Amino acid sequence: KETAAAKFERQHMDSSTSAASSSNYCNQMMKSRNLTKDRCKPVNTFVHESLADVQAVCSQKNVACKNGQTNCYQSYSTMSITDCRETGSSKYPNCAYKTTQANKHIIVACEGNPYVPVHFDASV
Ligand SMILES: [Cl-]
Ligand SMILES: [Cl-]
Ligand SMILES: [Cl-]
Ligand SMILES: [Cl-]
Repeated sequence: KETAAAKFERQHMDSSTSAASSSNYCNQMMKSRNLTKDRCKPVNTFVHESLADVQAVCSQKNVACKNGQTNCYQSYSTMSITDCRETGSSKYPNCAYKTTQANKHIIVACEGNPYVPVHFDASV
């Protein structure tokens, strides 16, 4: 079974680019990160910063998670992100995603020793 930290890295880190290149970014990345295997994952955010900068968020601003838990942290700085969301023309297989690039603070839930991101809660 994939660890929670590893799952977060696979689903949410893309340090290899500064920003989404084009409208096809999400179709490509959703497929390659194995987020369209049996079902199209409806919504997924990728962060275009180093792994270290995203891990560092777990020692930044402690804020409530949407679900009321208190292990969420909000990045002090904005980060380059891409939100990927299925479009109306999407139907498994042949998932289809809209790509929206933005520069926003991220909010992640953190757990473990080391205390690292295990869920992407939101962007602001
Ligand atoms: Cl793994
Ligand atoms: Cl791990
Ligand atoms: Cl997400
Ligand atoms: Cl990097």
